[PDB]
Amino acid sequence: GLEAVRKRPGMYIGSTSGEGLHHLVWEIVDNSIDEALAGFAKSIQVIIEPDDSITVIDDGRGIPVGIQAKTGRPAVETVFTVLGSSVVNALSTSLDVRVYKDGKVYYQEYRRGAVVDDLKVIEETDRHGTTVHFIPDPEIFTETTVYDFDKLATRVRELAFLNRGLHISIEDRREGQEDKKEYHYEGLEH
Ligand SMILES: CNc1cc(F)cc2c1[nH]c1nc(Oc3cnc(C)nc3)nc(N3C[C@@H]4[C@H](N)C[C@]4(C)C3)c12
Repeated sequence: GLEAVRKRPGMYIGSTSGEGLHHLVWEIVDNSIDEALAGFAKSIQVIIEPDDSITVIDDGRGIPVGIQAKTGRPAVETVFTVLGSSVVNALSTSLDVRVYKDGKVYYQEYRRGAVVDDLKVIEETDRHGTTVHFIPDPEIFTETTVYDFDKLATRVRELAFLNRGLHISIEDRREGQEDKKEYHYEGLEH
Protein backbone atom coordinates (compact mmCIF):
# COMPACT_ATOMS: atom_id res chain seq x y z
CA GLY A 1 0.00 0.00 0.00
CA LEU A 2 1.04 3.58 0.84
CA GLU A 3 4.01 2.25 2.80
CA ALA A 4 5.58 1.45 -0.59
CA VAL A 5 5.02 5.05 -1.70
CA ARG A 6 6.97 6.39 1.30
CA LYS A 7 9.87 4.02 0.58
CA ARG A 8 9.95 4.49 -3.21
CA PRO A 9 8.57 8.04 -3.72
CA GLY A 10 10.61 8.43 -6.94
CA MET A 11 8.39 5.79 -8.59
CA TYR A 12 5.23 7.77 -7.79
CA ILE A 13 6.18 11.45 -8.13
CA GLY A 14 9.15 11.29 -10.44
CA SER A 15 11.55 13.11 -8.18
CA THR A 16 11.94 13.96 -4.55
CA SER A 17 13.62 17.25 -5.43
CA GLY A 18 11.82 20.61 -5.79
CA GLU A 19 10.09 19.19 -8.89
CA GLY A 20 8.40 16.48 -6.80
CA LEU A 21 7.51 19.00 -4.10
CA HIS A 22 5.53 21.03 -6.66
CA HIS A 23 4.08 17.91 -8.23
CA LEU A 24 2.16 17.28 -4.99
CA VAL A 25 0.25 20.51 -5.57
CA TRP A 26 -0.80 19.45 -9.09
CA GLU A 27 -1.97 16.04 -7.91
CA ILE A 28 -4.41 17.72 -5.50
CA VAL A 29 -5.40 20.54 -7.90
CA ASP A 30 -6.16 17.95 -10.63
CA ASN A 31 -8.94 16.58 -8.44
CA SER A 32 -10.52 20.06 -8.17
CA ILE A 33 -10.11 20.42 -11.95
CA ASP A 34 -12.03 17.16 -12.44
CA GLU A 35 -14.87 18.54 -10.30
CA ALA A 36 -14.90 21.67 -12.48
CA LEU A 37 -15.12 19.42 -15.58
CA ALA A 38 -18.04 17.62 -13.92
CA GLY A 39 -19.64 21.09 -13.93
CA PHE A 40 -19.85 21.80 -10.20
CA ALA A 41 -16.62 23.51 -9.10
CA LYS A 42 -16.34 27.12 -10.32
CA SER A 43 -13.42 28.41 -8.28
CA ILE A 44 -10.19 26.92 -6.96
CA GLN A 45 -7.83 28.56 -4.45
CA VAL A 46 -4.25 27.38 -3.96
CA ILE A 47 -2.52 28.80 -0.88
CA ILE A 48 1.12 28.56 0.21
CA GLU A 49 0.76 28.78 3.98
CA PRO A 50 3.37 30.56 6.14
CA ASP A 51 5.02 27.22 7.00
CA ASP A 52 5.36 26.07 3.33
CA SER A 53 2.30 23.85 3.69
CA ILE A 54 -0.37 23.91 0.95
CA THR A 55 -4.12 24.48 1.07
CA VAL A 56 -6.35 23.75 -1.95
CA ILE A 57 -10.00 24.88 -1.78
CA ASP A 58 -12.73 24.17 -4.32
CA ASP A 59 -16.42 24.91 -4.32
CA GLY A 60 -17.66 21.71 -5.87
CA ARG A 61 -20.05 19.12 -4.49
CA GLY A 62 -17.62 17.77 -1.94
CA ILE A 63 -15.99 14.33 -1.92
CA PRO A 64 -18.64 11.63 -1.32
CA VAL A 65 -18.78 10.80 2.40
CA GLY A 66 -20.88 7.60 2.30
CA ILE A 67 -19.82 4.18 3.23
CA GLN A 68 -18.83 2.08 0.20
CA ALA A 69 -20.03 -1.55 0.25
CA LYS A 70 -16.72 -2.81 -1.15
CA THR A 71 -14.53 -1.20 1.50
CA GLY A 72 -16.82 -0.63 4.51
CA ARG A 73 -15.21 2.82 4.82
CA PRO A 74 -16.36 6.35 3.79
CA ALA A 75 -15.48 7.14 0.15
CA VAL A 76 -13.44 10.18 1.26
CA GLU A 77 -11.19 8.03 3.48
CA THR A 78 -10.50 5.67 0.54
CA VAL A 79 -9.52 8.69 -1.63
CA PHE A 80 -6.56 9.35 0.66
CA THR A 81 -5.64 5.91 2.00
CA VAL A 82 -5.81 3.53 -0.99
CA LEU A 83 -3.23 3.55 -3.80
CA GLY A 84 -2.73 10.76 -6.88
CA SER A 85 -4.41 12.07 -3.73
CA SER A 86 -3.25 9.05 -1.68
CA VAL A 87 0.34 9.57 -2.90
CA VAL A 88 0.22 13.18 -1.61
CA ASN A 89 -1.11 11.88 1.70
CA ALA A 90 1.68 9.29 1.98
CA LEU A 91 4.41 11.89 1.35
CA SER A 92 3.05 14.44 3.84
CA THR A 93 3.71 14.73 7.57
CA SER A 94 0.00 15.53 7.81
CA LEU A 95 -2.93 15.92 5.46
CA ASP A 96 -6.35 17.15 6.53
CA VAL A 97 -9.53 17.09 4.45
CA ARG A 98 -12.71 19.06 5.06
CA VAL A 99 -15.79 18.23 2.99
CA TYR A 100 -18.62 20.79 3.00
CA LYS A 101 -21.78 18.89 2.04
CA ASP A 102 -25.47 18.83 3.04
CA GLY A 103 -25.04 21.55 5.67
CA LYS A 104 -22.22 19.67 7.43
CA VAL A 105 -18.40 19.83 7.57
CA TYR A 106 -16.90 16.33 7.48
CA TYR A 107 -13.30 16.14 8.67
CA GLN A 108 -10.50 13.57 8.59
CA GLU A 109 -6.75 13.80 9.08
CA TYR A 110 -3.81 11.48 8.36
CA ARG A 111 -0.21 11.51 9.62
CA ARG A 112 2.50 10.24 7.28
CA GLY A 113 -0.40 8.55 5.47
CA ALA A 114 -1.97 6.85 8.51
CA VAL A 115 -5.55 7.63 9.58
CA VAL A 116 -5.90 9.63 12.84
CA ASP A 117 -9.60 9.03 13.45
CA ASP A 118 -12.82 8.05 11.68
CA LEU A 119 -14.48 10.76 9.56
CA LYS A 120 -16.35 13.16 11.84
CA VAL A 121 -18.87 15.98 11.47
CA ILE A 122 -17.13 18.93 13.16
CA GLU A 123 -19.23 21.97 12.13
CA GLU A 124 -22.35 23.08 10.30
CA THR A 125 -21.97 24.98 7.02
CA ASP A 126 -23.93 26.64 4.23
CA ARG A 127 -21.23 26.15 1.61
CA HIS A 128 -20.19 23.17 -0.53
CA GLY A 129 -16.84 21.91 -1.72
CA THR A 130 -13.61 20.22 -0.65
CA THR A 131 -10.60 21.69 1.17
CA VAL A 132 -7.34 19.73 1.38
CA HIS A 133 -4.34 20.93 3.35
CA PHE A 134 -1.02 19.10 3.45
CA ILE A 135 2.46 19.49 4.91
CA PRO A 136 5.12 17.86 2.67
CA ASP A 137 7.37 15.48 4.63
CA PRO A 138 11.03 16.62 4.87
CA GLU A 139 11.94 12.92 5.39
CA ILE A 140 10.91 12.54 1.74
CA PHE A 141 11.77 16.01 0.40
CA THR A 142 15.30 16.17 1.76
CA GLU A 143 16.65 18.71 -0.76
CA THR A 144 13.96 21.38 -0.25
CA THR A 145 10.49 21.87 1.25
CA VAL A 146 10.33 25.50 0.07
CA TYR A 147 7.69 26.42 -2.56
CA ASP A 148 8.27 28.64 -5.59
CA PHE A 149 5.37 31.09 -5.94
CA ASP A 150 6.26 32.10 -9.51
CA LYS A 151 6.51 28.41 -10.57
CA LEU A 152 3.07 27.73 -9.06
CA ALA A 153 1.57 30.95 -10.51
CA THR A 154 2.84 30.16 -14.02
CA ARG A 155 1.12 26.76 -14.05
CA VAL A 156 -2.03 28.09 -12.36
CA ARG A 157 -2.31 30.64 -15.20
CA GLU A 158 -1.86 27.86 -17.78
CA LEU A 159 -4.51 25.80 -15.98
CA ALA A 160 -6.95 28.74 -16.03
CA PHE A 161 -6.41 29.03 -19.80
CA LEU A 162 -6.82 25.30 -20.48
CA ASN A 163 -9.91 25.26 -18.24
CA ARG A 164 -11.51 28.39 -19.72
CA GLY A 165 -14.29 29.66 -17.42
CA LEU A 166 -12.63 28.45 -14.22
CA HIS A 167 -11.60 30.93 -11.53
CA ILE A 168 -8.29 29.87 -10.06
CA SER A 169 -6.00 31.80 -7.73
CA ILE A 170 -2.61 31.35 -6.12
CA GLU A 171 -1.68 33.02 -2.84
CA ASP A 172 1.57 33.25 -0.88
CA ARG A 173 1.18 33.86 2.87
CA ARG A 174 4.87 33.56 3.72
CA GLU A 175 6.65 36.26 5.74
CA GLY A 176 7.76 39.38 3.82
CA GLN A 177 6.50 38.17 0.45
CA GLU A 178 2.71 37.97 0.66
CA ASP A 179 1.21 37.99 -2.84
CA LYS A 180 -1.87 36.78 -4.70
CA LYS A 181 -2.71 36.38 -8.37
CA GLU A 182 -6.21 35.55 -9.62
CA TYR A 183 -6.93 34.13 -13.07
CA HIS A 184 -10.11 33.73 -15.10
CA TYR A 185 -10.48 33.38 -18.84
CA GLU A 186 -14.02 34.23 -19.92
CA GLY A 187 -16.39 31.88 -21.77
CA LEU A 188 -19.16 32.93 -24.19
CA GLU A 189 -20.02 35.96 -22.00
CA HIS A 190 -16.85 37.68 -23.29
C1 LIG B 1 -9.14 20.23 -2.93
N1 LIG B 1 -10.13 19.43 -3.64
C2 LIG B 1 -10.04 18.08 -3.74
C3 LIG B 1 -8.92 17.30 -3.43
C4 LIG B 1 -8.94 15.90 -3.57
F1 LIG B 1 -7.84 15.21 -3.22
C5 LIG B 1 -10.08 15.19 -4.04
C6 LIG B 1 -11.22 15.93 -4.37
C7 LIG B 1 -11.23 17.39 -4.23
N2 LIG B 1 -12.43 17.87 -4.62
C8 LIG B 1 -13.27 16.89 -5.00
N3 LIG B 1 -14.53 16.95 -5.43
C9 LIG B 1 -15.18 15.82 -5.74
O1 LIG B 1 -16.47 15.98 -6.14
C10 LIG B 1 -17.30 14.92 -6.36
C11 LIG B 1 -18.50 14.82 -5.67
N4 LIG B 1 -19.31 13.77 -5.95
C12 LIG B 1 -18.95 12.85 -6.87
C13 LIG B 1 -19.86 11.68 -7.17
N5 LIG B 1 -17.79 12.94 -7.55
C14 LIG B 1 -16.96 13.97 -7.31
N6 LIG B 1 -14.61 14.59 -5.67
C15 LIG B 1 -13.34 14.37 -5.24
N7 LIG B 1 -12.88 13.06 -5.29
C16 LIG B 1 -11.49 12.70 -5.52
C17 LIG B 1 -11.65 11.48 -6.45
C18 LIG B 1 -11.67 11.71 -7.97
N8 LIG B 1 -11.17 12.97 -8.50
C19 LIG B 1 -13.20 11.60 -7.94
C20 LIG B 1 -13.13 11.13 -6.48
C21 LIG B 1 -13.39 9.63 -6.33
C22 LIG B 1 -13.82 11.95 -5.40
C23 LIG B 1 -12.56 15.60 -4.88
